Amino acid sequence: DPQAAIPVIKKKLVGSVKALQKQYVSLDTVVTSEDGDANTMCSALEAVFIHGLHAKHIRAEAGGKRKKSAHQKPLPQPVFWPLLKAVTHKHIISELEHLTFVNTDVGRCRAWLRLALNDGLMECYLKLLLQEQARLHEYYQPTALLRDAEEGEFLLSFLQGLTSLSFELSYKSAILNEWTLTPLALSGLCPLSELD
Amino acid sequence: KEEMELTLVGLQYSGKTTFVNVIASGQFSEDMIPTVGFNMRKVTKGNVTIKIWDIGGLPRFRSMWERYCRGVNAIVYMIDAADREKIEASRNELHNLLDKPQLQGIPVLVLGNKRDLPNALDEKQLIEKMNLSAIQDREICCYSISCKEKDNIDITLQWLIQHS
Ligand SMILES: Nc1nc2c(ncn2[C@@H]2O[C@H](COP(=O)(O)OP(=O)(O)OP(=O)(O)O)[C@@H](O)[C@H]2O)c(=O)[nH]1
Ligand SMILES: [Mg+2]
Repeated sequence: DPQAAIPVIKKKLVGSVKALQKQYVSLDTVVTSEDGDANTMCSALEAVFIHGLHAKHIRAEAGGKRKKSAHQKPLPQPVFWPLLKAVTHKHIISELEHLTFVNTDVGRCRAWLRLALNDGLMECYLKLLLQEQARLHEYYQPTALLRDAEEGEFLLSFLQGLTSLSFELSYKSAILNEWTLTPLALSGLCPLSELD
Repeated sequence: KEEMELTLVGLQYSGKTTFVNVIASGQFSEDMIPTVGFNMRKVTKGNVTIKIWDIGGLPRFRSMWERYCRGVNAIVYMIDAADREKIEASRNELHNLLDKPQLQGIPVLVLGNKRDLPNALDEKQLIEKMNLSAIQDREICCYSISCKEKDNIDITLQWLIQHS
């Protein structure tokens, strides 16, 4: 139960990257955010960071005066921005904090992830996050994917494979300011049931 | 800042002309003929007058879209939220449209119309299925609406008026 989502996350991670490797076998071509498998990959990587967060890190709202008259789809809004800042160079933090259209901590987390993929740095960041275990304790319950020693070894090995692709994902879209369903369902925070 | 222009684009049958008629007159109608070329109406809302260019969405009119989007205050991209078969084409035409340099920076409001239909996709499902997060060069937003039963027409208008 507290870890039921972990196999689901791992399958989507592996499956989406294998899909990307087979499609980008021209291999002189960049993966963009117009590619559905790249976005599925991003959703699975977001689910890694969402899984097992303490409830205090799940917001009812993302921020901004964005009208809630629509969005009759209310979704929880996980946020972990200071965890990411702790392992990031000030010049990346500064660029992320000054994005014209990204203006919520939700958006900054999701922008950070796509920027890290473009830079080829996801394994680098995870090694640091896994080295700063005390800070992880402040965001994650003991059953969380990121606090599971074995699954951490799986994830590092999976992330190493990402440098076989060249990413140019969009990390600056206003769309990043609020979550959608797929990362939340994959993480177990919302039911897989709700996907359709 | 009290006059503005919008262009409505998107695939045939998505509800663009219906949306214009509902904004201008409140008339919904179940029977419609596809728009040949373009349509236009001028509406006033408060102290804002809005000229709305309603372009045909059938394949042979889609080359018109880039031209009629040049210089406008905002672009409305209409989707039939209940027609999953058309999603691939609708997404392809959207990203193709927003690739054109002359349209750089123009705000875009994606509308998932026909929310009144059973198992219509909602705005968050459309955000994902349309790969909207690729669009990073402009203000961009996605609402679920229904021209038939008037859901979210209010805020749709309020969002567009913000760019007068
Ligand atoms: N159920 C439902 N049907 C709608 C809604 N809005 C429009 N329609 C129907 O969708 C059909 C197409 O409407 P149009 O407004 O002609 O679509 P269009 O986008 O203008 O099509 P083109 O002119 O070919 O680009 C019509 O039968 C409308 O009655 C809605 O909100 N709910
Ligand atoms: Mg029409």
